[PDB]
Amino acid sequence: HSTAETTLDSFFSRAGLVGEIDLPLEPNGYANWDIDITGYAQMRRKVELFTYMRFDAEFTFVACTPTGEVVPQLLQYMFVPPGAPKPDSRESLAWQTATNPSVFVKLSDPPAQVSVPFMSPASAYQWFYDGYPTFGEHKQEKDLEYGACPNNMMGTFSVRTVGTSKSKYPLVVRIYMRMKHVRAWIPRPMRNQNYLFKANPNYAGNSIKPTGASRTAITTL
Amino acid sequence: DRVAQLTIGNSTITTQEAANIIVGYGEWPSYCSDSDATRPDVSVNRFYTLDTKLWEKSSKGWYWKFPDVLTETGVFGQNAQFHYLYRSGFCIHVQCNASKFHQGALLVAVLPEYVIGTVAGGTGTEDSHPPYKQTQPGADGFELQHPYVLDAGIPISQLTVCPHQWINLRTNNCATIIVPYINALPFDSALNHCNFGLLVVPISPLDYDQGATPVIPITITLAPMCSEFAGLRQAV
Amino acid sequence: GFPTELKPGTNQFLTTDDGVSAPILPNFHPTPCIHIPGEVRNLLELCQVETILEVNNVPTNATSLMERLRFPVSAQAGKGELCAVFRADPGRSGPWQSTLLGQLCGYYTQWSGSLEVTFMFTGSFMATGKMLIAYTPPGGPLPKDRATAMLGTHVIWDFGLQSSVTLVIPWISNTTGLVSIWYQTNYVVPIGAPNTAYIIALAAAQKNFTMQLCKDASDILQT
Amino acid sequence: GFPTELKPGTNQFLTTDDGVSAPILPNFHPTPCIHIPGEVRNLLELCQVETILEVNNVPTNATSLMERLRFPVSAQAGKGELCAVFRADPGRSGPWQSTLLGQLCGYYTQWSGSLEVTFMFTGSFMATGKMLIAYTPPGGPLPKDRATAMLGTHVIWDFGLQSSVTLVIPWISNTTGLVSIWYQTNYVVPIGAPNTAYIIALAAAQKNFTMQLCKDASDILQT
Amino acid sequence: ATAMLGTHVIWDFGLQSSVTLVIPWISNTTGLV
Repeated sequence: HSTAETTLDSFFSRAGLVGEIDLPLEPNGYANWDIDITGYAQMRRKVELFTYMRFDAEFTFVACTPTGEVVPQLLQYMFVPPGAPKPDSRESLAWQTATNPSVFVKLSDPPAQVSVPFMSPASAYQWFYDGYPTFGEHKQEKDLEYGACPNNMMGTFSVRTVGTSKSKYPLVVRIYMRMKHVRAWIPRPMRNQNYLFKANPNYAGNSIKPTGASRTAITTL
Repeated sequence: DRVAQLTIGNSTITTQEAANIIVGYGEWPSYCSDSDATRPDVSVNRFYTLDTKLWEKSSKGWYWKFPDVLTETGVFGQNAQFHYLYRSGFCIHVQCNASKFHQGALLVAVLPEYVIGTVAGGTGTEDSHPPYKQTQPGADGFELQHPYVLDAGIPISQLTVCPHQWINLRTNNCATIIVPYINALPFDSALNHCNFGLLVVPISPLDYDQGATPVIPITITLAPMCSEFAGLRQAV
Repeated sequence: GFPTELKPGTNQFLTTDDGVSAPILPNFHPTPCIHIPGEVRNLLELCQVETILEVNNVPTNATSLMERLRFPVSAQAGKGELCAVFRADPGRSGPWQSTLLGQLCGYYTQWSGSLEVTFMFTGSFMATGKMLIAYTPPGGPLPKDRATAMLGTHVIWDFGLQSSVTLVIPWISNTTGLVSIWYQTNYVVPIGAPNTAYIIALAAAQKNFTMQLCKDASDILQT
Repeated sequence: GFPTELKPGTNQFLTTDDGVSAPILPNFHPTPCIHIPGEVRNLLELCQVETILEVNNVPTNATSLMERLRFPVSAQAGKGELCAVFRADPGRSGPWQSTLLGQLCGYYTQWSGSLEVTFMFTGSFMATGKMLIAYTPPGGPLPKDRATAMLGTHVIWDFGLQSSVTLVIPWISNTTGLVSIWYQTNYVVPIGAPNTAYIIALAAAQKNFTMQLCKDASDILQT
Repeated sequence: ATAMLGTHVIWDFGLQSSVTLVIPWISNTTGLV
């Protein structure tokens, strides 16, 4: 008898590849990674199994060249909390603001990892908010502020190379994320049809397909 | 099993308790006594009896969305526009009446946070979002288009994981569900955050031989429980 | 100056380690855990739930797609003929793939446990008749006729008396068992009753059901 | 030979960890902690302080800048017409930005709590009159007329008897609430009293006020 | 929908056949059923 494998903290607490940031030689010299628990293109399905969830999460950063080659560069990883401004450009005050935490690592150093607490004003995340956010906007043309609850925004990640003078080495930063202390709530039935958009559960009505495989008749094998 | 005489406030239903009686989430609706981080009893707790939607042989289903269903209808509907904060539970009681010579099971089930989605198409467009008249249908409700995916890529095959009650005219012709307050916040605007959406989906289609009234109604009767409001706005 | 020598495996990054790492904001107090109904702590709590078992398999094309949850049961052709049969393993693809169970097992590998299969009849109050449900263990194939099926573990099912019959699948672990449904009797239709009625099948796992190994399945996601 | 393995994340420099590091001067005893009056240990003790609420917003040019702290109250035109209104969210920009509350909130993000708004009258001792102060919750707009304003939560405020009236704002958390002041009555000015009088509004946070997330606002600094 | 709001009785046939409505008070439009 062993039922730990069927626990949530055993069902999510695995570091997945979430963010892939390109820092070439010859895009603009910085990057901003809006945190989205997707990217790891299956956790999406694994998450909408529930409606209300809550978790703390640890991020880990593996950085290298496209070669995999290791170079002595000194990076700056910066967490930009919700509401706080994102870096407008390479030398905006957003790197120095210090409210937004920063991580300074070399690549000769082992992968930098950091923990991030649960950051919603609400008691839990929602994967479904059937209705419109506080408060209701009128004036027509609009039909875009739906099923989107900005209370679930976890903030953003930004990287440098660093400035001021440009790097010499093309770099890629592999971003890994793992959940902890998970607590979900009211359970949803799992998706059956292909996704189309993020932050919206539309589907292809022209091409509806059965949930599972099918046979020719019931009486045959 | 014969007789039925139930009355509250002003409204009056006539049901019974001879088969399956009550399904709750496992938790009766209640109040709250914290720092938040009016309780009407002599008007709200009355059976709002909705409009009986018909059911043809070739129907696909219907679904209402709480609390939109009543927000523009009833004394309750009134003190929802004027107040801004909302919290309640519900005593949904779905009752269909038909002969013994009919057949066709129904699935009364409540799906909390029913975010819907329509088909992309029409003209060659790729992206679109559902109008207000499909997310907040009101008392009349809304005939869904694609049952199998609940207009949300959500298989009905697994819907029973959520609170549900079967209506099989062979055995039972009545349904009663009790729904508690379900939210990430202890209070929300009743107007722009419709919580759970009730839906009635037919699996075994209604059938009959020749000449037998092909249309049996579905009387949906519901009543709020442990309703709660706070601050209020001005009147017209 | 507490002396240490670095045991091999240093600097390594493991995607599964249950390590605790430095926090971005030590001075940050999250929104307190409020109580919300329907908290789930383990997936087994879902496997115990009556879910629909897609037995009928015909997507022709999508209008009739909803006929996947139902059986056909009529007077015709008549007695004794096989009504419907299906596999007895959730992991397999997949008339079971309708259930939450089948899908959840799709996120795992190894199974073990008993299964409940609940059938509900959806015909008139007047129509009667009896049908035979027989379970067949892994070894041995579909028994050719009811007479042979009766000998095995089986359930004689009536309509007129009861409408809900629960079949208990005793045990499964790693052909993988078979369940056959038989017209024991005719299909009686008084006078105005429809000659053909439909059946919904519900399935669920027993309380002793377990999974063991995490694994991820197949979904798609475009731009 | 104590076995250790470097859990990943070593050598990193994080701008927020509360780790303890080596001291420059180990043999040094700093100047001892003497007692100084008015010690502050938490910023909330500042948010509980009544500060001046800039409601009037007219910088014409810097000379009239002091007219931001005051209300206009005169005899004409008279009853029922709107005197003054303002928002009910410190974070928003920003008649509240005068308050200590308003600026501190510029150094944070999330708010929660009730607020006190105290009005002070500055007219003659003989002059009287009454005015209606009504709070309007987020949803719903500026009440059209006093008649509509009375129906909501409101305070009938007289002059002749008392000069300080306190308004209790029930709740704020993240339209955004409204506070409306109305000429319920005319303004009586005996004989030598000025036809026009002015009001000071004082604001502060209630004891249940809390912030949650640090953030920095806009300042500049030259050579 | 508007009629429901007033004092009303949902009456079924199949279960019960006799339902009594009580007119509260009358004394000297003049009430309606």
